Order: sequence, then C-alpha cells, then structure tokens
Amino acid sequence: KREHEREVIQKAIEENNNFIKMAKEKLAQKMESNKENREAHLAAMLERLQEKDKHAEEVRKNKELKE
Amino acid sequence: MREIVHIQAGQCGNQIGAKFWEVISDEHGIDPTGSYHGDSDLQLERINVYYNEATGNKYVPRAILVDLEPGTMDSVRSGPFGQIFRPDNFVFGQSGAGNNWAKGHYTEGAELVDSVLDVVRKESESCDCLQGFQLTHSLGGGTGSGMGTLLISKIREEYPDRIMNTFSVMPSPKVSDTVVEPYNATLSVHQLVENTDETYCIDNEALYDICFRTLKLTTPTYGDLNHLVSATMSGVTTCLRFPGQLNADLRKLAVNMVPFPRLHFFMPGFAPLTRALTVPELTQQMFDSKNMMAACDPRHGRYLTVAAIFRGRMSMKEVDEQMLNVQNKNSSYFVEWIPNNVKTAVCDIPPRGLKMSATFIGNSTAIQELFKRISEQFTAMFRRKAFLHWYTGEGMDEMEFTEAESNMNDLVSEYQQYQDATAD
Amino acid sequence: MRECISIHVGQAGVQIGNACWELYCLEHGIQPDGQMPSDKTIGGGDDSFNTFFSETGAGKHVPRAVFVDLEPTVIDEVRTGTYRQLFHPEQLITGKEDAANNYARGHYTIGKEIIDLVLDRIRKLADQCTGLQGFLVFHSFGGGTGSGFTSLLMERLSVDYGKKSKLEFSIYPAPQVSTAVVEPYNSILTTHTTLEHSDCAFMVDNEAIYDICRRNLDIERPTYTNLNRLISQIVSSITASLRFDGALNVDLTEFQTNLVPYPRIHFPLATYAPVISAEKAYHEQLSVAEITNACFEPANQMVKCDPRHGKYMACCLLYRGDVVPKDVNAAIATIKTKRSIQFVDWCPTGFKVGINYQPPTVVPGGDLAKVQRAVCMLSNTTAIAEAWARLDHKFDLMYAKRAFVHWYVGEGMEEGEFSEAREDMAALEKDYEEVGVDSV
Ligand SMILES: C=C1C[C@@H]2CC[C@@]34C[C@H]5O[C@H]6[C@@H](O3)[C@H]3O[C@H](CC[C@@H]3O[C@H]6[C@H]5O4)CC(=O)C[C@@H]3[C@@H](OC)[C@@H](C[C@H](O)CN)O[C@H]3C[C@H]3O[C@@H](CC[C@@H]1O2)C[C@@H](C)C3=C
Ligand SMILES: Nc1nc2c(ncn2[C@@H]2O[C@H](COP(=O)(O)OP(=O)(O)OP(=O)(O)O)[C@@H](O)[C@H]2O)c(=O)[nH]1
Ligand SMILES: Nc1nc2c(ncn2[C@@H]2O[C@H](COP(=O)(O)OP(=O)(O)O)[C@@H](O)[C@H]2O)c(=O)[nH]1
Ligand SMILES: [Ca+2]
Ligand SMILES: [Ca+2]
Ligand SMILES: [Mg+2]
Repeated sequence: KREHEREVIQKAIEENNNFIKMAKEKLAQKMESNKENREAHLAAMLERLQEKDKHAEEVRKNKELKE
Repeated sequence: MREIVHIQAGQCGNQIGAKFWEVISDEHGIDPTGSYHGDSDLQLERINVYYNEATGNKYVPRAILVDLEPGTMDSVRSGPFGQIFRPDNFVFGQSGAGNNWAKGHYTEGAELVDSVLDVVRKESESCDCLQGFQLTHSLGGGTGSGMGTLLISKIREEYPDRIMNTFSVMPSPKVSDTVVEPYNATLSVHQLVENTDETYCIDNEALYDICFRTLKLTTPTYGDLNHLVSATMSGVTTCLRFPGQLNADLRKLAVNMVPFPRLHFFMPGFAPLTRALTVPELTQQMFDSKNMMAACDPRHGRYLTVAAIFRGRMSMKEVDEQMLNVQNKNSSYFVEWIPNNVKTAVCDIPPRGLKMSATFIGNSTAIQELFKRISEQFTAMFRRKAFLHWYTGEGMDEMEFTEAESNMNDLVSEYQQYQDATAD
Repeated sequence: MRECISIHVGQAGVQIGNACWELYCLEHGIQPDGQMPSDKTIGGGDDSFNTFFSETGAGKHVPRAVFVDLEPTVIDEVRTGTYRQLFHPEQLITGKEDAANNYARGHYTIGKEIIDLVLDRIRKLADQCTGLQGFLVFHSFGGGTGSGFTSLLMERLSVDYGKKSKLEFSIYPAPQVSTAVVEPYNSILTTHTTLEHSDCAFMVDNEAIYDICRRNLDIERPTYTNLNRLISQIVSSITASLRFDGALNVDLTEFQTNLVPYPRIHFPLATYAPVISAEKAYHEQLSVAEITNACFEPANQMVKCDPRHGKYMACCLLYRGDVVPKDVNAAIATIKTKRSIQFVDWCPTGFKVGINYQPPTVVPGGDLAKVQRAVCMLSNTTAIAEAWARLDHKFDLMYAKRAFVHWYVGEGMEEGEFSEAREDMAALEKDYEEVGVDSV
C-alpha cells in the first residue's frame, strides 16, 4: 500500500508535467508554422512586384530599341 | 495614433483631393492657415489620422500632391486652403502624360516616381503607427491612371503589410470624349485588382446622371460633380476621422467589406442629394439606385457586404429598426452565406449644411455592370487595334492589353459566380 | 491566501473590467484613491476582500488585476479616468496596433510581440500572493484580441502555472452590437484553442443582456455602459463568495465541483434576478420566492437557450442580501413541482444554495434599482449547446465559400486550423448530447 501511494503521487506529477510539456510543444510548433507561412506570403507578394519592375524595364528597353 | 498618408495624382486627383481637404478641414475646425478654431473636442480627438501637428499649434495635412505638369498644382496652391499644404510635398514634372497611361506608368511617371517615394517615405517615417494609404485619381487620364497605379505598386513594395485604399474616378463618354479613356481605365483596373485592398468606385457617369436627372441642373460642371465626390469622401471617412466603434480604421473596414481579395471594388452612396429628412427617408434613399455614386443597379445583383454611416442627432433605435427593415424586406438581394453582413455606424456630428445624412458603402455584385460598360468600350477599339500607337510607342506590346482585358473579364465573372452561389 | 488574479483582454474585457472593479470598490467601501477607512490592518491582511485586493504600506488597496489591449484608446480611458489612482501603471498594458477583428493577428502577428511582457506583469502579481487560487479571464469571442490573444495567453498560462485554475468570462457575439462579420470565425477558433486550458467558463450572450436591458430596464437602445453594469452585477454575484464571508456562505469552488462533471462540460448557464428599474421597484418588495422563480424564466438568462428542452446536470443558487434558508427551501419546493426541471439520471437533484448577507449595491446614475436581495442561478444544462449550434451554423455558411478566410491565411494560418476547430465544436455538441442520454 505504501508503494501504491508513491505511484499515485508520482502519476499525478507526471501527468501535470506532461500537460505542461505537450502544451509547450504544440504552441512552439504553431508559432513556427505560422511564422513560415506569413513570411512565405510576404515573399510571394514582393516577388510578384519584383516581376513588375523587371517588366517595366523590358518596356523602357523596348522603347529605345524601337526608336 | 494611426496615421493615414494621402496621395493625389493628376488633374482629377488633385482637384477632388483638394476639395476633400477643404471639406474635412472645415469639419475638424482648422482654417487655411492650419490653425484650429472649433467648438467640439470631438474634432481633435483623432485629427492625427489625417493631419500632422507642427509647432505653433499648426495642423498640416499629411498629403502628397503629384502630377506630370505644374499647372494643376498651381491652382491648388492658389485655391482656398492652398497654403495649408506642405510646400515640399508638391512633387511635379514638366513633360506631362497627355492622356497616355503608358507615359504615366512606364515612361514619364517612372522618372518622377522616386522623387514622390522620397516624400512618402519622409511622411511615413514620422508616423507613430502607419495605417496605410489613400489615393485620389481618375482612370481616364494618363497621370493619375498610369503613374497613380505605378505609385501603388511601388509603395506596396516598401509597405507590404499596410492597407492600400483608392478613390478612383471612372470615365464616362457623357462627361469626357478623350476617346482613349477606355484604354487607360482598363489598364488601371488591371493594376487595381492586384494591388489595392479597397477601392471606392467614383463613377463620372453616375455623378452626371445625378446632377442632370435628379438635381435638375442642365449642363453640369466639374464643380457640381466634385461636390458629390467631396460629400461622398467625407462620408466614407467619417468612421476613420471621429470617435467610433465600427470600421474605425482601414484594416477593420477591409476585413468587414472584402470576403475575397479581388472583390474589393465598392459602390458608394449618399443621402440626401443636394425640411430635413427622417430616418426612414434617409435609409430608403441611401439604398436607392438613384443615390449611387456608381452607375449600377443594386437590384441587378446581390450585396456581399455593406457599411452604413448615419450622421447627425437622431434616434439610434429608429436607425436600427429601419436598417433591419431594409434587410428583411429585401433579403433576396443579400447573400445568405454571409450572415449579418450589414454594419451600421452613427456619428453625432453632421456634415456642413445638413442636419443629418447617411452614407452608403456597398460591395455589390452589380458592380460588374460598371466594368462591363468599360469593357464594351475597350473591345470596341481594341478589336480594331485602334489608337494603339500611343502605347506601343512607349514600349508596350499587345500582350499587356489582352491580359488587362481578360483579367477585368475574370473579375466580372467572379462577381457573377458569387452572385449565383447559394447556401444549399 | 486564496488570491484571485483577474485578467482583462481587449475592449470588451477591459470595459467590463472597469465596471466590475468600480462595483467591487463600492461593495467594499474602497475609495477611487484606493483608501479604505474601514480596514484597520494597514499594509496587508487576511480578510476576504484581500482575495481580490492587495494593500500597500500607504493604506492603498490595489486590484489584483492586469488590463491588456493591442491598442491604447480603451485603456487610456482607464489611465486618465476616475479610478486612475487605483491601478499601478504597469497593471495597464497596451500596444499600438490592434488585431483588426482577426484571430490570427491577435494570436500570432500582433499578439506575439507583447505576450512576454504581459506574462511578466502577471508574474509580478502572482509573486505577491501567499496562496494563489487561480485566474479570472475577461474577453470577447468576436474581437481579434479577445479571441486571438486570449487563446495565446491561456496556452502560455497553462505552461507557466500548470493546472492552476483558470475561469473565463466570455462575451458571446450578438448582431445588435457586433462590429465584425467574422466574429463566428473568431469564436470557433478561440473556443477550440481554449477548451483544454479552461476549467470553467461563463458565457455572456450580448443579445441576452441587450434584451434584458430593453425589456426589464426599458432602455430603448442599450449601450455598452448599460450592458456592462448588468454584467458586473452578475460577475459580482458569482465572485461574492470569494470576497465576503458569512455563516451561510458557500465558496465558488464548491459550486464548481458540482458544475463540472467532465473536463469539457464546463459551461454553466447563468441567470440573474431581479433586474428592475427604480421606478418599478418602488413600493414593490421582491421576495425570495419571486426572485428565485424568475431564475427559471428563460428571459432572465445570460445566454439565449431553452433549458426546459434540455436536461439539468446541476443547479446552484447564489443569494445575496436579506435571505434565510427557510424561505429558500420553501421557494425551491414550489418550483420543483411547477417548473420544467428534468435532471439526468446520473446526478442528484438537490439545489446547491449559498447565501451572502451583504445586499447588492448599485453604481450612482445606474439603471438598476437598489434591492434588498438578489440571486444568481448557475446551472449546468445541455441546452447551453444551442449557443454553440447557432455560432457553428454561421461559421458553416461562410466557410463553405471560404469567405474572409484569406485574411487569416495571409497572417500565417491554415485552413486545417479552421476545419480542426470546427470538428472540435462538433464533438463538443455530441458530448453535450451524450451526457444527457439516460443510463443503460
Ligand atoms: C470643353 C470643356 C473644356 C474643359 C475641359 C476640362 C477637362 C478636365 C480634364 O479631363 C478631360 C476632359 O475635361 C476632357 O473634356 C473633353 C475635351 C478634352 C478634355 O481633356 C481632359 C481635361 O480637360 C470635352 C468634353 O468632353 C466636354 C463635354 C462634352 O460632352 C462629351 C460636351 C458635349 C459634346 O461637345 C458633344 N459631343 O459637353 C461637355 C460636358 C462636360 O463639360 C465640362 C465643361 C466644359 C469642358 O471643360 C463640365 C463637365 C462636368 C461636363 C458635363
Ligand atoms: N458586453 C460588452 N461587449 C463588448 C464591449 N466592447 C466590445 N464588445 C463586444 O466584443 C465584440 C468585439 O470585440 P472587441 O472586444 O471590441 O475587440 P478586441 O478584443 O479589442 O480585439 P481587436 O479590437 O480586434 O484587436 C463585439 O461582439 C462587441 O459587441 C463591451 O464593452 N461590453
Ligand atoms: N469628377 C471629376 N472628374 C474629373 C475631374 N477632372 C478630370 N476628371 C475626369 O478625369 C478624366 C481625365 O483624367 P485627368 O485627371 O484629366 O488626366 P491626368 O491628369 O493624366 O490624371 C476625364 O474622364 C474627366 O472626366 C474633376 O475635377 N472631377
Ligand atoms: Ca488590511
Ligand atoms: Ca419607452
Ligand atoms: Mg479592440
């Protein structure tokens, strides 16, 4: 009975530590995935705008050639 | 504070832009010298949104004036409230655009854009917490249409996570016969679809029809049209300029109004058009096609979202009841798959002259009628490949014209798609 | 010991917090400067009001509270308002840019920039406690900060304080005073994320509070001020057992043991009476039986739903004022035989009763009549699920078209988080169905 008493108190401690552990890990992975996603969306947006800048160059370059 | 940076490009851009500043300056009680002489503390509560506070208790509009010719900005400097603008914020060239979109967006405009960005950057760096940008311009002319849309792309490149808002004046043969305007409009819409968060469609066709058929003034002037535009611009910015709970900033407005990124072109409305009106009268008129600043019948489509703004001392109980009554008796015209898509604001402070007024902001699928009108005028010329030497000579090819056309055609079909969508 | 720390998040949470702490001060005789003449022990004490108020050497009584918003304008009103001397500057935390009615911004983009600072300030409060009991968290469902930042905070609090109890006061959205079309999104998202981290949550339906103000107080168009003062009376009744002491008093943790049969079934329905104007309370003494009877009138509920069409798993009566057990028991006997009160077969049918002797107080210029006695009923009913169903339906209507979803995806979220949150709400609805079914 003494041993069972030790197991119960230890089990209560473990499940509390595990709850803290799981919540910590889930939050860390969510933050990281969200960071990657949002930066990926910004990168895509900027890249599209970069393409417009390049296109504008080909336009002006195409003008002086035609002259 | 959450500052907004205002940019006005081209003749139409600076014209309606200056009227805007004249009107709201009066509402916030600031004179042409930048001094405040108001009667309510509500006037200065959020004045930092549009104004910078210089020493000596001076209020300077956070505004940037742009054009490829010096003429337009001269009349602005000479006009009332002309001296209130920051002298260094006047950025203009000498060449001009000459109703050529290609010159504004690729040639002349590109050579002046860096000078404009420098000013935008100076203003933006001085902001406690920048909201975003609002641009006034026309889609018919070359500078506002061409360089205006170029400025949007450039600003968005340096401020990717800020809100980009425009007041776009749509061309109409009833007002201007420049002929190449359908081209400049389509090329512009092609840009606006991709790079703006929210655009107020100010339709010159609607403005003329209101002045002629409603206000009963034959041979209307640009003063008459811009009177409606300034009244509209005042209304749609009321929630940004005064203490409020609903749509108090640009991003919250966009989140309530834009369910899909490309569908961000709004139909603005105003009542009454000029005894005072009752709330039932204000409400019914604002949802009326004759009160729309865009030539589109809302009963030819369905509302995705709506923002209503009542101004003046009135019963909020009456407002709530009437707004509910409008949605109930017109449920067919509101998409069922967006619950509670109509939001209402009430500001105690009325506009000048009126005891009370209402401003309408609708994201209606019926806006496709405006684009269809432009598209038909576009294809009427482009199928002939007429007048294309203005643009090809600047380095453009037919490829861009086609893509701009089809993208605008896509936008139209996308409205029809969500118009035809159902819950079951 | 047994301190409680209150956390007020976003506009709704902050403004409701203003109402509660003002009401607390009046109930305990605490002045706006924080002084309390009746408190003879200076610098500290073990009194019941000390669960919510700490004390300085200068005799100031300070709320064990933190206010947090992603924008400044709402909390600035607190900083320069009537009770500005009550709060230490570091208890009031503000950013510059809000969540713009976007859960994603509140939980991620904007929230992550200020979360550590908030946790540091909370830690300072906790270090002053000799026996911290738990947290009371006030927030809206619909707001970007109320939804998004609350979820982040609750998750972080579980990590830093383990299973230390966390109670919620959550403002459920209503069209009469809503400010965003995406509130059903924000509501499902925060409910999913928070469900594992909250031990007990009291939902307040704004539409329910709105109707009660119009009907019972005859207010044509209720403001937040009207709603909040009513909500404060209900919150006060719920925490009265923690802040006062009496021979017939029963702690809130006592009711909580009865109110939460399973971890996920922790959403009590609150009902409060009497709500009545001064004009109508005059010459109108409302007895124990009358206010108790009103608790079973659905129109007096904090959430719109029909308990008469569900099953009870628990029923608690929180009385305050001139109330004796004799009259309470008599009133309960009548109600049992004349009301539609059906219990599940696996729980006892008795009503948990607690009585606090100190009568209700009202704020000056308020709408509520000052009454000799009041009661708050806390019931655990399956009908509360109806509130989930209504939100879930609005969620489904918009999500089937992916409307407004790009606003969330743009801030780094994935559609999988939407479907995952919605699935959890589906399971919650099923859970509430199953607990109601009779035993085999
Ligand atoms: C002339 C002038 C000269 C000046 C032109 C101003 C302006 C502003 C800028 O936008 C462009 C336009 O105007 C462009 O305007 C065009 C030239 C390039 C000019 O080119 C640009 C720029 O010039 C000319 C017009 O389109 C004038 C319109 C045309 O209706 C089609 C005409 C009947 C037509 O003769 C029959 N087929 O009634 C006129 C009706 C309009 O009058 C004007 C006033 C008259 C007009 O102010 C007020 C508006 C509010 C309106 C109602
Ligand atoms: N009862 C009550 N509800 C409120 C109050 N303030 C806002 N709400 C409700 O809360 C919801 C909006 O959320 P808010 O709390 O205002 O937004 P927030 O938490 O500040 O988050 P963001 O502003 O988006 O960053 C709406 O349903 C409002 O009706 C209030 O003072 N009392
Ligand atoms: N409502 C209104 N429309 C204008 C005004 N000025 C020009 N427009 C319209 O703008 C179009 C021409 O664009 P404009 O601004 O003149 O060319 P830009 O200088 O290159 O931008 C025409 O279709 C006009 O009808 C104005 O003051 N008010
Ligand atoms: Ca003491
Ligand atoms: Ca009445
Ligand atoms: Mg807020």
